[PDB]
Amino acid sequence: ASMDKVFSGYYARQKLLERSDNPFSKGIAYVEGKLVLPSDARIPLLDEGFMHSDLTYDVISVWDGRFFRLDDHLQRILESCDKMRLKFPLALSSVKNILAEMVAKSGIRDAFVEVIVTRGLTGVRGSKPEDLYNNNIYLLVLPYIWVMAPENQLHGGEAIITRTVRRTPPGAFDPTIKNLQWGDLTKGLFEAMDRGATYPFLTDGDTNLTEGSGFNIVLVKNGIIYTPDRGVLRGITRKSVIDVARANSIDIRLEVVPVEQAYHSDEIFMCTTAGGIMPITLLDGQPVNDGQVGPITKKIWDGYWEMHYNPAYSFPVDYG
Amino acid sequence: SMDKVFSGYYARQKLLERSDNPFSKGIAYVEGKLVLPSDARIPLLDEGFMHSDLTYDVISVWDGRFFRLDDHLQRILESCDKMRLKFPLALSSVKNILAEMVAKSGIRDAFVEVIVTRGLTGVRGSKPEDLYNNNIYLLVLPYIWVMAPENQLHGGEAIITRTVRRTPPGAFDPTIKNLQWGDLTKGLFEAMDRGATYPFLTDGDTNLTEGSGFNIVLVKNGIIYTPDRGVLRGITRKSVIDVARANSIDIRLEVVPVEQAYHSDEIFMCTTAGGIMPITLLDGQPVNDGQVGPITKKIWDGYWEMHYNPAYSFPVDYG
Ligand SMILES: *Cc1c(COP(=O)(O)O)cnc(C)c1O
Ligand SMILES: [Cl-]
Ligand SMILES: [Cl-]
Ligand SMILES: [Cl-]
Ligand SMILES: [K+]
Ligand SMILES: [K+]
Ligand SMILES: [K+]
Ligand SMILES: [K+]
Ligand code: NA
Ligand code: NA
Repeated sequence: ASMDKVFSGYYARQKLLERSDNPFSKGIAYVEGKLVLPSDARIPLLDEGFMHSDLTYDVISVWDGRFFRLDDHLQRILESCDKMRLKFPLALSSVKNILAEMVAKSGIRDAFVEVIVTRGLTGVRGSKPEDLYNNNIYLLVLPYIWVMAPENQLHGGEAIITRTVRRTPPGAFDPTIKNLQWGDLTKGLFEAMDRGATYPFLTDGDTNLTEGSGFNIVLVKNGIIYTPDRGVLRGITRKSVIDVARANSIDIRLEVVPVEQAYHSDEIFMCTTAGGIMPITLLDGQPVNDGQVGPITKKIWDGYWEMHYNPAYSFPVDYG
Repeated sequence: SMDKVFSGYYARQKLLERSDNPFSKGIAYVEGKLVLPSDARIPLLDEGFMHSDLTYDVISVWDGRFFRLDDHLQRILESCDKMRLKFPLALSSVKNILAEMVAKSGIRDAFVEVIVTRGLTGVRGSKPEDLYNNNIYLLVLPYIWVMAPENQLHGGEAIITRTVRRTPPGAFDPTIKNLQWGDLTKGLFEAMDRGATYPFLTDGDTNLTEGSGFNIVLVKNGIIYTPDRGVLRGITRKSVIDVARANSIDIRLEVVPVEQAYHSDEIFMCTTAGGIMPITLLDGQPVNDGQVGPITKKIWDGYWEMHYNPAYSFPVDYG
């Protein structure tokens, strides 16, 4: 649907949420079998998710009371756990039920839902593999988080190609495993600050684009969509962009994307669960094309938000 | 001598193991309170967890003496500056608290960890001025060994990793000591899979870097070699350089090709959590004659001697 329809609905739902006297309207967490306010939630100091960031995670959205692509996200964090040699510690059916219960209890209709699986209390260094499967899980539901605020999506945002940092390469850490080892991405955020921009686009140092601080990067040139095929998370928002492109008969190329190409793009946008489809209209301080949000970006934008109401991709939470 | 130094540790350990003090198992300092490390808790929303947005350092106490504490605290300050963190206590205060914790525990041989995190406000969408309410956690445990003492007589088994390479400096500055161990942890598993213990990571560009919590040192034709870049500037490594200089042994901090590991006369690792740790098997083959070598032994001896030298150590008052 259109930006104005999507956002006006969000604003109405928010304003209602903000008037709520339910303390869980600010979020809810599940830690050691108990529901607690996120500010009160605590984890063991000795959890290896803290002591060596030895964890994977995933993030799902709820929009207008509808979970979006929950099955796809759960499959992804099962794959991440397998790649990490972590045993996912709950039945999938159990996690699905608990997450829906959390969202319902909060009353939050537009939510950010985070699932974290850590190595647990026994570190890898000095352990037998069979002693490394008592793994911990933490669940968190918050009001929907925007990597680009609604008001900013109308006009687009300001990016830089980073020059003080490059993406951690796959031979150091497999970027298809969604992880919280953000040392490169965090530095990119600071570089953007220092350079008067907001969004860092990290290279691989070998002249190609990868991803940013919590989003994939998409270029549009001569009617074709391009996005990096390696060095990045296989985003489910990106997956959804591919679906919308198919529905619209727009060619999309998953391939190596040289940095040079960003400087001649007709359109650029970022994509992620925490915000959706986020246009970029300034790059390294200069306009991207004419400086306007472009027509293919808008088609993708509208189709992406329509998927949030499509029963093939979403289901409603029962708030009771 | 591996006899004198270890035998003392074993006696001190045996005494500690019979202690009735609850803190003989360790002690932590969290939000101004002393608690057992198993009971210690951190906020879920701390960015040290939520984005591993932190630095840390580790200091030892050996035989009741802090080793090179001031060097470690200087390093932590440098790591905080590089990370844009504001170290949240006076150095005098942290020194006093750490000594108080060690004394309260009764532990004579200790692993002491200091962690500084970004705190509760994440970097994205934040003004820099709002990112300086940074958190600190302190932890004292019984001394941890990356190579157990009895194993140091024999040496350990290393591999040059082939499924992982070290995070490059352009992705994260390895001179900032950090807990983003994704490469190092995978190296530990690779070593497991290959029937070894210690992973030596490359840079992918044919040179050695460091391993999973230690620096790498080669010895060839009487000269010591260790990587200059891509690694933490270890304080154990610093101490190796001091001992080499005291013994008139040539030590070169330079790029060290992987190839050279396959021809070394001796190899050892170095770290606070274990000291000087010989490697006598590499990729399943003996290093030289498969014996702990003479230069390694001289470095080991000198390293432990420094723990009693007032220039490098001071005694904790256990009251
Ligand atoms: C989560 C994330 C993305 C986007 O993933 P989605 O599956 O679209 O939410 C992109 N890059 C990085 C580094 C991420 O952590
Ligand atoms: Cl998930
Ligand atoms: Cl620190
Ligand atoms: Cl320190
Ligand atoms: K997982
Ligand atoms: K698994
Ligand atoms: K620090
Ligand atoms: K600082
Ligand atoms: Na991520
Ligand atoms: Na480290």
